Amino acid sequence: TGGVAGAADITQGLPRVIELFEARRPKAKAVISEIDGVVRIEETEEKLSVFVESEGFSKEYKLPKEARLLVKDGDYVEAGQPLTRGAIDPHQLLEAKGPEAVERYLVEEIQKV
Amino acid sequence: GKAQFGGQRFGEMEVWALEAYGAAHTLQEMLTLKSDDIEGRNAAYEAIIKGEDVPEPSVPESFRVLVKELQALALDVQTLDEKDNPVDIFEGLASK
Amino acid sequence: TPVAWKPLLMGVTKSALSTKSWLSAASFQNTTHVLTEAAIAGKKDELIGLKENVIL
Amino acid sequence: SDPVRQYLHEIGQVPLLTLEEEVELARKVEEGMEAIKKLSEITGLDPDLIREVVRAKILGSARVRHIPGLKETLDPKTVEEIDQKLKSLPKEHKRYLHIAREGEAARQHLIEANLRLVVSIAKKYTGRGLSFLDLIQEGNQGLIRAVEKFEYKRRFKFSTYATWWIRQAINRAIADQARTIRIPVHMVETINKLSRTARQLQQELGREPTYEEIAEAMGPGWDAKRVEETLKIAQEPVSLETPIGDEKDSFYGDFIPDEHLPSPVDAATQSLLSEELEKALSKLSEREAMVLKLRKGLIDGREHTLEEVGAFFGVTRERIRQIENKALRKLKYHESRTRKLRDFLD
DNA sequence: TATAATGGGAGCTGTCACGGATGCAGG
DNA sequence: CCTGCATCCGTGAATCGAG
Ligand SMILES: [Mg+2]
Ligand SMILES: [Mg+2]
Repeated sequence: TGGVAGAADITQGLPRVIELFEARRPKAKAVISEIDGVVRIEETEEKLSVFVESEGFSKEYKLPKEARLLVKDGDYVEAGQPLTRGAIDPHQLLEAKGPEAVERYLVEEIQKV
Repeated sequence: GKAQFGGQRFGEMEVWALEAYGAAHTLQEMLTLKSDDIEGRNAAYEAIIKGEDVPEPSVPESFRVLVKELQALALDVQTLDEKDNPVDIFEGLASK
Repeated sequence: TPVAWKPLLMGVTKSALSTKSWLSAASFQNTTHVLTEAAIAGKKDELIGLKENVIL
Repeated sequence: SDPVRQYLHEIGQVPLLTLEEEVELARKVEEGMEAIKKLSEITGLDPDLIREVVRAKILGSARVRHIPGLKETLDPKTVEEIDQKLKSLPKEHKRYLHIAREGEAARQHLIEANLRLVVSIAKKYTGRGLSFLDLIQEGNQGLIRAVEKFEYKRRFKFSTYATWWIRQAINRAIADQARTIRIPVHMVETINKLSRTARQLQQELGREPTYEEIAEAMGPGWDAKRVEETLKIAQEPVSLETPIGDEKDSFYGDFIPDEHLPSPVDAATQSLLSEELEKALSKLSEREAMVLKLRKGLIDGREHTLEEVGAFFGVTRERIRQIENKALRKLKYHESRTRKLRDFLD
């Protein structure tokens, strides 16, 4: 390159590759849903929380106020469907969606780099 | 090294290259006749200068070193057959 | 009664160290931990893979 | 955690003896030794055997082993037979058993008490090839020797007589265990004398001395040749794991070839020589070649005299020597014509 | 074989990021 | 008394050359 500023080289992407091959949990981790449900939101200045409510049970997800959201309020998401923008915990995905979704996620995410 | 009239190092990466190719007898050559096998390399050189084909490679000396170094750590390492009966790669020289 | 099992995902390093062939496991990494747990269990290497046969 | 500091803590528990206490212990020890002597005069048993029995009961059952110096094997059965044999003695006699026991106990307490002395002495001998703890333990051996060889009647403080044996044991240890190639103590004293000599000369001459200069200052019997020989002997081996380069990827022993095991060229040449020699011995008859094969030791690997070969083939020894002359001469004519074995002359 | 002597001595300090075991206070 | 988080120690850290 000559030392000019540009897009992310292999130096940036390689840690992601190793992060996926080693099945490690991301430092900045994306939060997914263990079960299916509908979205209900709660927002405050010093507190932000997103409720995933099903017909049989209800799960609360307390998030930092600065967190990004991939889901619209009142949507219908699958088990282990991305909510927070970021890398998915392969083991959270494993206990939720199963082996096939993990294999597909690993292969695709590694390929991306 | 050139100074010591030494051979070229066939690293584990070069081993991978042969493995990936699937060249088993070329790899077995490097691991035995062309390096670490004593009886095999003497019979090899003898075969080539006699015009005869190279002999079947014997068990490497460096593995025997591994075995005895592991025995020095008080760990028993035994080579076996399918009958789970001990096989002596030292050919009676290590047994009383 | 059948055994109830759960799929388990482990990194390439821990997977390569948890392989059934102790010759390959020891010749990879953490030789001490591998050799001890193998010597205790009286493990045998069936020489299934490439590494074990390369060593041999 | 730290072996040295831990041993120093184990030493600080035992208090230092008063003059009275020290004399008392040494007294009981000496009287204990006399008691073992007297018990040997009565019982009719070995003083060493008795001493080890008394030593066993004092130390307890925690230590039971066979003593090299003793003739019988030392086991709890034996020491109980002897202890009961000793306690089968009358009042004025059985008294000595109590004296011997008290003596050994005083001996244990005396050696235990003066371990601080060994530490403060062995601390000066460090860096001579033996570790600190190795020196201390060797000084402990000398301390044991000092205790058993001490006589309290001389009114000498025990530290005075102990120090000599302690230094003696330490110096003996350094002289014995240091060098990888073990060298006799007298020869080490010679080499070290050569060191102080060469250092004295280098200090006065403002340069490193010649072999002849040291030979002069050494006195009679010393020439330059003998000095050089002595120095050659004192040469210590170097580690094969010696680092080559500023990286850790290279070792010293990696550059050293093996001179013992035959190269493929050697083995091939040897096989070619045996084959060509058999090709040469087939230009003879089987009998006149067998005479040579038995003579030089190709077969069986033994060289025979003319009498044995004559005792085998059934002819006279002069016939055998005649056959061997004819065979060698035929092989000479075969060699002169074929020009095959010539290259193997090396 | 004998004045008396009695608890050592030098540390290496500018990597790092992982797994797993120990231990701590907290519900 | 048992879960969870902080923290400790031990283990890794490309290849071939020469040196
Ligand atoms: Mg002289
Ligand atoms: Mg960590």
